[PDB]
Amino acid sequence: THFDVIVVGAGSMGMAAGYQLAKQGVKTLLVDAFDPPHTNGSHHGDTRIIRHAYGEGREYVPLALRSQELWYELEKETHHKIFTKTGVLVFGPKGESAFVAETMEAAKEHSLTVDLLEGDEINKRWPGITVPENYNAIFEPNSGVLFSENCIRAYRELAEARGAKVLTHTRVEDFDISPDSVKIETANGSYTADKLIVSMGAWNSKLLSKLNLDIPLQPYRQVVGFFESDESKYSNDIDFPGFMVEVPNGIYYGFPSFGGCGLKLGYHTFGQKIDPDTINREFGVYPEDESNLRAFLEEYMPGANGELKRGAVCMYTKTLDEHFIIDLHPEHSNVVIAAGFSGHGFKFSSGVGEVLSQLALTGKTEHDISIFSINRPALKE
Ligand SMILES: *Cc1cc2c(cc1C)nc1c(=O)[nH]c(=O)nc-1n2C[C@H](O)[C@H](O)[C@H](O)COP(=O)(O)OP(=O)(O)OC[C@H]1O[C@@H](n2cnc3c(N)ncnc32)[C@H](O)[C@@H]1O
Ligand SMILES: O=C(O)[C@@H]1CSCN1
Ligand SMILES: O=C(O)[C@@H]1CSCN1
Ligand SMILES: [Cl-]
Repeated sequence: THFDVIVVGAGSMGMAAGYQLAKQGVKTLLVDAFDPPHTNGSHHGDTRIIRHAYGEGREYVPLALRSQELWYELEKETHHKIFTKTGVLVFGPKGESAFVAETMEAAKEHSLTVDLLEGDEINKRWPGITVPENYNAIFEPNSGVLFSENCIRAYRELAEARGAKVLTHTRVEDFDISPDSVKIETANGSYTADKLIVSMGAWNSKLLSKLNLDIPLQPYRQVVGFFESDESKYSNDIDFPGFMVEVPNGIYYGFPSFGGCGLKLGYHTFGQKIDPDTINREFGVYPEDESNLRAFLEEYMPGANGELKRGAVCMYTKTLDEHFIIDLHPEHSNVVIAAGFSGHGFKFSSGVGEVLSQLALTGKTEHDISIFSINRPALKE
């Protein structure tokens, strides 16, 4: 079969693209090194935050809101759980967080529904949080938590029912791009199509050279821990929120306990530089894994600092400016690139799937994706 479209990397972005293409009757092949969802890429550890008011930049808000609507649509189409509306709390020291400030500006610019709180008002509203009196906060009630492995599994099952094919456990090794066709090479055979979408996550850093691209991309080792917590404070059932917060030593994020799983925490602004083929995927092999998490919990969420119940090891892929790459290949209009999601892409994957399908089919998108241009100056050293 010569396909209409081949997607290389059927993860967060690729599987969403495959769903969008299959739903329009486009003959699609997706090829993945593993069998998504899996624990070797960037999409595991159960849960992902979706925010609308966006501290990385107000220009992301439209894509977040579209993505949110697409997640509700997915919820209605599958039996897997997709989204729970935890709300998202953002806080930091007053006057000392650009992230908090931009979150607040984004909410104002897009007339988002948020609550503003400070100091003891935070600790009063959410028993279990203990911030200093000089902290301030913005709480977004209508954002929340995605079950990311379920998202990918649902998109996969829906796409496959519509005739998409998923070739699993198959690494793409090389590419051959012509003006009117694309070709991939694998140990399980070679495949051709009219259009290519490249969405290989951390492996984009190693394999985009085979498309003659030289773009700084650094994979990072990013751990999360689940901790035994006071369920009377930290459970989703008592409205404990998702959160993403700035403190003097960086940004931390986390999740309420769901069904007694424990509060989940990660440290966002620090991780080890790694190669995705040699990363150590065991939690706790570095002392920082657990210690950086307990340093936050004992200070700010002291009843969520019990026994470590579970750990996970996942990867970010950062650009120099920490903005995504979503664009056509500059020399090949039949090749679409999705890369560099810099630790904050999952929430957009529904919307990005739609963009990637538009770019593959038409060479354009209705979305404004200027900030993710592959030709922008700030990508380069
Ligand atoms: C690691 C992580 C990320 C993260 C997060 C916490 C952690 C610990 N918290 C987030 C959050 O709360 N909210 C959010 O919006 N994002 C958050 N992130 C980031 C997010 O998870 C990532 O930005 C996103 O998952 C990136 O998706 P992408 O589609 O780029 O990556 P992937 O899901 O890993 O999929 C890539 C696939 O490609 C396959 N692959 C790799 N090499 C090949 C070859 N050669 N051939 C074929 N397939 C290939 C991989 O197997 C994978 O399935
Ligand atoms: O380490 C980093 O964040 C950057 C991302 S691309 C090259 N180095
Ligand atoms: O993108 C987000 O919302 C989360 C919080 S920092 C890690 N990812
Ligand atoms: Cl990432």
